[PDB]
Amino acid sequence: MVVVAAFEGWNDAGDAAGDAVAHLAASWQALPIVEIDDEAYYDYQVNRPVIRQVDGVTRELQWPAMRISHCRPPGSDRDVVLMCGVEPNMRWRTFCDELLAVIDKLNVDTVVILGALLADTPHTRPVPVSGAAYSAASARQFGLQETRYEGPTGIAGVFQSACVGAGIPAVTFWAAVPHYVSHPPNPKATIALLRRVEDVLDVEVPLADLPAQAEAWEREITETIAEDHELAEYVQ
Amino acid sequence: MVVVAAFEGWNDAGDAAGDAVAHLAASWQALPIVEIDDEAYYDYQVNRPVIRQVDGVTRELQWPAMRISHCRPPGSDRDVVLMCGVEPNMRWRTFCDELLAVIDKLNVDTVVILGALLADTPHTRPVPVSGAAYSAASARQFGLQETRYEGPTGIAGVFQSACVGAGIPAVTFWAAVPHYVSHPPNPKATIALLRRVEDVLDVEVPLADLPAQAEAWEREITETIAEDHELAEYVQ
Amino acid sequence: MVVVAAFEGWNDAGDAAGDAVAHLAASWQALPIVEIDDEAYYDYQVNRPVIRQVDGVTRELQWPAMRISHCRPPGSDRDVVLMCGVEPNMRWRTFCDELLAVIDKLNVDTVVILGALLADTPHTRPVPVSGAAYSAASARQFGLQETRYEGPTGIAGVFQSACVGAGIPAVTFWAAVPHYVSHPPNPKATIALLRRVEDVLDVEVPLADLPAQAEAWEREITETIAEDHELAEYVQ
Repeated sequence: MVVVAAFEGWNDAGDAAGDAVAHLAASWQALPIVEIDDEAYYDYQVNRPVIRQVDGVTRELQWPAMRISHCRPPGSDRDVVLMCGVEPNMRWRTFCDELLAVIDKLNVDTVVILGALLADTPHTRPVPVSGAAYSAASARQFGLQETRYEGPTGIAGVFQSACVGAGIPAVTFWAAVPHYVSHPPNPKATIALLRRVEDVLDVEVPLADLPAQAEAWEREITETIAEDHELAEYVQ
Repeated sequence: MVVVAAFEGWNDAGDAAGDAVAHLAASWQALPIVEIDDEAYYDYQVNRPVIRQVDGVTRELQWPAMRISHCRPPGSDRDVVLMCGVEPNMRWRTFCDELLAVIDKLNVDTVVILGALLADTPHTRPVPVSGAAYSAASARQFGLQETRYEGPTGIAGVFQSACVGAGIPAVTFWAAVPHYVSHPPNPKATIALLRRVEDVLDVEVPLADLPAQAEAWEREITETIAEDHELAEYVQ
Repeated sequence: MVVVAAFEGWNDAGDAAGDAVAHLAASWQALPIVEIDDEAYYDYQVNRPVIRQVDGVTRELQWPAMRISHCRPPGSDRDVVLMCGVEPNMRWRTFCDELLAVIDKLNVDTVVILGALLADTPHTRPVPVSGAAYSAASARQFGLQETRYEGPTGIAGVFQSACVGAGIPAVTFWAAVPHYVSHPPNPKATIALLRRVEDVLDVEVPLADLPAQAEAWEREITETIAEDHELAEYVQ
């Protein structure tokens, strides 16, 4: 099989990577199989659970977790295993070992981790993509890389590194979102990340209505443009 | 028996619920019995311990914990078990199971969880109270409810939900504190919460000098103004 | 043996204590022996690991931890055991028990914990030092003490207290750094802390180039006198 994973919060800005995986799961109608709920991994003041209360009674309680679901794009015999959920607060090493065990039983060939970061970049020009891979040969996609060559990492980079150590090829892509538009209905970068998924897994992914949403997005950010304009700086 | 519990920090604003339970324990002279100290539940950078040092030496070290004490209002037949302490950072599920075991041994009939939140509300008019209960028949006290009908919860709501699942009747009340006066000597809401305690447990609670403190409080907030009849805004 | 320990983050401001221990380890060429890596102690969103990536590939992954190394100052025949690393987020009690086991195997006589805090104090006058010790006689170095006589503590104070309880003499010193110059290249307080280390352990520490760096530091803060005022205020 093959994996596309994405982690919320720190490792995802504008919800680009989360939305990317969401879009795959919608398009190809993914089947839930495994959910990693363990309280060994989660600080619940940081990642609070979600309550749903109606007419004086709670009707639903939702705990932070890692959702793993399964997929088959219509033409292909690539199974695609999707992973999505919040970045745990603890026991990362064992969290990664767990995911690897899932990987092992499902006979996964390749892992692709999507993420997104805030950078100094125009919204009126393409999405910069950065990342890392399992070797210098695999960096065929990159000579250079992401905002931190040295510095703090998240679960994306760790897990990536846990795969490489485990001997599974693994690549992470990071989409650069303009810091001034941080609100998380961003489709532009989601597109960009999805295309990287095509590139690694070699199966076409239907973008559907995303371009329309991107073009509407980009126009209606240029909408708020009375004298507020560090753009020249950024554009070049 | 019967429980009144309250959790600090997120679930308590103005220290209204904490002060409510404090006031019960003072009034009825509660006897400490159980203290849940476990380091399985607490992130100590978030909830730091309190040191006491005198003349070059530490004389006391105080660890965050859950204090459980016992009570008997004088006229009353009924034991009141009080719970007070900071909201754990982790293993909520097992934390709640633990409390339930305490509940089981002590044969508790009913649980009442107090909390308080910051809202848009005048300080010159009554305290809005919201919450949830074990059945819609029991929401007699409420048609409509708390700031998040859907959204992130705290230990109050979880524990509440753990009681309901365990088959113990449980109700939570949330007092609405004006965000502009957040400093935590608030008596007004404490009163309000206490009255909800009367309503559920049906034992009168002596308020003593709380009204005096409330009226002094309310007058001395109406004292501090220029430019800022924002309160006229919340006339409505 | 004898210990000099220092903890990062909360307990070290200006990187005074960290730099102090660093300077000892450089000067006396300390030998790494033990590294406490355990994921029982660390919340990894708070203390993130450090990635190093070069030309599309990660080349290094560095996990937060407690480094313990060994030392023998040249004249002396006492071993100095150095400890340095970030303040854990959890299981402090067991973290301290662990360190104590190290202490036990190494037959440690005395522990000295260095720290630093932001205070209202001039940069043009000496470094105020505060702290606590194992007894009132031991406070010969202090009648009086730390910013928090009562209030929240860190791992420094806890560990200190764990040593005292274990029967090992232990002293903590806290250097007062001017809040307005917080940037962590401060040598002034590092000197001060180092001198306290001399005082307890009675072995001279070569300061090397530190004074030069301190006087340069102090002159080039007095250099930026465009805004700053209220000199007199702190000056007494």
